[PDB]
Amino acid sequence: MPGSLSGIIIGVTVAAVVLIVAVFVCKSLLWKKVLP
Amino acid sequence: MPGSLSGIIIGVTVAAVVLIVAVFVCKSLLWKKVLP
Amino acid sequence: MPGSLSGIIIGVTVAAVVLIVAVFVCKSLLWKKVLP
Amino acid sequence: MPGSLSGIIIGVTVAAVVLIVAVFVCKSLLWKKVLP
Amino acid sequence: MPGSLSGIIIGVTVAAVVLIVAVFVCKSLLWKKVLP
Amino acid sequence: MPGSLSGIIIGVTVAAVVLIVAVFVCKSLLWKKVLP
Repeated sequence: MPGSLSGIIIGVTVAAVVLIVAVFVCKSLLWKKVLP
Repeated sequence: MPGSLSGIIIGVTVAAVVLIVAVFVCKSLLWKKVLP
Repeated sequence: MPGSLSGIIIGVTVAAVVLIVAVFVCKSLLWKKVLP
Repeated sequence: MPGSLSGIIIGVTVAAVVLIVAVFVCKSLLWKKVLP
Repeated sequence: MPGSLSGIIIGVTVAAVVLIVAVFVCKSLLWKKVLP
Repeated sequence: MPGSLSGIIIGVTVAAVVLIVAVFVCKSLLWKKVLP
C-alpha cells in the first residue's frame, strides 16, 4: 500500500466540473423557443 | 520523495465514462409521442 | 478535540457531487399528475 | 523564483462549489408570473 | 496470498474505447451509402 | 529499446478522451445557415 489513497480523492474533483457542461448544452438546445 | 504522481492515471478515465451518458439523455428527451 | 481540518479537505470535493443528485431526485416527484 | 503550483490544486476544489450558487440567484430574474 | 482484486481499477479504461467503435458501425445501418 | 513493454499501456488510456472531443468539434462545421 505505497499511497494509492492520494489517487482516488483527486479523481472526485474532475467528476463535478464535467456534469455542469451537460446541463449548459441542454439550455442552448431549448433556446430555439416556439414561433406562433 | 512524497507527491504520488502515479495517482493521476485513474482520474483521466472518469472524464470519458460521464460524456457517453449525456448522448443517451439527448435521445430520452427527443422520444415523446409520434410527429405525422 | 472541537474540530479536525484533516476530515474537511476530502469532505468539500465529494459534497459538490452529492449536491447535483439532491436537485435531480426532487424533479422526479413532478411525474405523478395522472391516475392509472 | 517562488512557485504557485500549491494555488491551482486547492483552487479547483472550491471553484465547483461557488459555480452551483451562481445558478440559484439567476432564477430570481425568471420568477415572472403566468396567466392560463 | 498476492490476490488480484486490485486488477479491476485499471480495467475500467478498456470499457470506454470498445463503446466508440460499437456505436459507429450501428450508425452506418441508418445511412447505407450504396446505389442499386 | 531491449523491450520496455511497461511503456505502451498508458497509450490506450489517453486515446479515449482525445478521440471523443475530435468528432464533436468536426460536427459543428456542418451548422452554417447565416443571412447577409
